[PDB]
Parts: sequence; C-alpha cells; structure tokens
Amino acid sequence: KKRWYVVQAFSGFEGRVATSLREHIKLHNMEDLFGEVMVPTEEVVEIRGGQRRKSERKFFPGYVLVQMVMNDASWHLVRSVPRVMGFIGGTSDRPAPISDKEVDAIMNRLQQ
Amino acid sequence: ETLRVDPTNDRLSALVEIYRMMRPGEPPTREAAESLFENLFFSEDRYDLS
Amino acid sequence: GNRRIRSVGEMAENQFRVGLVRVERAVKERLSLGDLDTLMPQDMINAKPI
DNA sequence: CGAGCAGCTACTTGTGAGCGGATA
DNA sequence: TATCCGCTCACAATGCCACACGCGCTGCTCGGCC
RNA sequence: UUAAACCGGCGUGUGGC
Repeated sequence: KKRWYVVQAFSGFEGRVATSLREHIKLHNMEDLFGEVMVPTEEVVEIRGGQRRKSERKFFPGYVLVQMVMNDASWHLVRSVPRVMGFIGGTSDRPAPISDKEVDAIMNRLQQ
Repeated sequence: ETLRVDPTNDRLSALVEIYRMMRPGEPPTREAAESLFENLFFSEDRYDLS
Repeated sequence: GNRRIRSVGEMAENQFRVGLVRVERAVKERLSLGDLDTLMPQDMINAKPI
C-alpha cells in the first residue's frame, strides 16, 4: 500500500527539491514504489488590484510528503537526492507515516 | 581477540554494524551499507591521497 | 621529515577545488533537466560562488 | 509588499563525575 | 544482585594593553490586525 | 497657558609586557 510518508528537506528550494525528487524517481523508473509529491502550498490569493498585484500564491510548511510504499532501498533513494534535511517520523530511521484522516485533511488543504 | 569481540561474522551483518556506527540507524537491506563503506575509503572523489 | 609545508599555491588550489565541486554540483543539477539545442554553455555555470 | 530563511574536524589534556556493564 | 571497570560527556584553561580588518547575494515563502 | 536656563557587541589576526 502506497502510504503518504512525510519528509522535511533543505527549505527555500522546496519546490525544486520536489522536482529533483521526481527526476530521481523517473531516473530509476521508481514509479512502481512511489507516487507524487503533494506540495499543496496553494493559498491562492489573487488580489491583483491597484498599486499592488504581487500576491502570495504559496503557503504551506516545507514538507513535501510523498506517497510511496516504503522500502529501505526507497528510503536510501529519497535520501540520495540532495536537500533531504529530515526524514521525520518516530523511529530509528524507518518511520510510520501519517494516517488517512490527515490524507483527507490535506485534500481539504489542496481544495480549500 | 579482536575477532571474538566482533559480534558480526559475515560481510552482511558486518556492513550493517559498520553502517550503524558510521550513520546512526538508517537501516538498509544490503543497499546503503556496502555503498557507504565503498564510498568512504575506495572512492577517488572522497579520498585524495596525493 | 614528518612535517610538510604548504605555500599559498596549495591552499589556493584547495579553495579552488572546494568551489569547483560546488559549481559541479550546480551544473549537474542544471543538466539533469536541460534539453538539447536550447542554449550555449554559458548559463549552465555561474561565477559568484567561486 | 516586506522580512526572514536559505542555498549556492579529525594532536588538548587533565580532572572530574555520571552511566552502562560485566562478572561473580 | 552487589562492586569495581570502563565508556562518555562537561568544564576549565594569567591578566592587561596596543594596532588593524570584516559582520555577504539573490530567490522563495510566509507573515497577514493600519 | 506664558517667560527664562541646560541637554566596542562578536570574531580574527598581529605585537608588547
């Protein structure tokens, strides 16, 4: 079962970290074990009124929790790409992901 | 004595223990222990004996 | 006989290699997604980090 | 729009105490 | 199940004075209550 | 309300005792 594991990374370039993680998936055709990135930094203000239009299209913590059924080779893959500061979770280093109710919560956050 | 004090005997478990000592945890399955042990001493990029 | 002296040249070369590995990582991250026949090999590299 | 975060070492030595630990 | 043996970490390392220098760039994301 | 009066933080390097 492709669970939704949460991971923290080198912030700032978090979107580019997600794209590099995707490139590393598609390199070793890891889409069998893996899913997508779910970076729902999608608070979508567009107040493009007078005197200012630069609206903050992005708002979400720097977590890029990825759907995947975890394997130790998969863990060392997601750690092999740079900018993976913390693969968080209660464990030595092999964690348990967030439950499905928070999957519904992140669906709400995406839709909003 | 250095052999009998070593809890691991095969290269497999030896790699697991040397990885646990190198990087605390990160449990591999014959994937990252060997890679790190080969990249630590035998890689020309991370070893520059002139 | 067991102590070696390094002059300005060796330390400058060490710092240059420290910058070169960083710009190598940069051009590796830039080439991982770059396509063919789009640019000249000038924007792939940067001068501010070195 | 402004501000904050962030990405582009290996010889110190001693002294001491607290914490496994191992060994009957 | 008690008693040394060894592992691991904290804490410390004369005092003053004088001089000088350097303490970054740009992109993203988040904070919103004058 | 009015007048007068006053208003070195850090690191680094070097050197000396």
